[PDB]
Amino acid sequence: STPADRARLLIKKIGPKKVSLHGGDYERWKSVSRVSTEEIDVLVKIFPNYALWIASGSIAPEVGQTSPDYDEANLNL
Amino acid sequence: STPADRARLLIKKIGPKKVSLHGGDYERWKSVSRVSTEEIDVLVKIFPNYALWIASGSIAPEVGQTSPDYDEANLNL
Repeated sequence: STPADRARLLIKKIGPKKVSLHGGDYERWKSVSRVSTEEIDVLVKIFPNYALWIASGSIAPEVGQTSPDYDEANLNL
Repeated sequence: STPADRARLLIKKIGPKKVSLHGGDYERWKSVSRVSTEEIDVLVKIFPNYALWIASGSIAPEVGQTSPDYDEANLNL
């Protein structure tokens, strides 16, 4: 996986409300769902806990850095 | 600062050798020094310890995530 793949996965999950609250352009967002640095900035704003995962594919819950799958998996635990 | 600003700072520091060893295109790299997702992938490959900082501006040395200034500041310590 690449930073673009992981960003795109998150982007597919977000709708216009969260995008616009964090300063992104939805019409670009909609078609991206290629990925730009702008989209990474907005994603980090929406999900500060996903910064490390977007960039590297790694997590570090020790410091609050997780993933969408980790957070879902960690709900009922 | 944005992810692009922090990537650009690193990009200015790297030359053709490290870029090409990690799969980037230097001619694009040279002019970037706007930033693309591709450049983030290569930067994370060159500096896996800078993934969190590029994406968010935060560090987490607890898990090996630092910054160029942190690493320099932590040399003689």
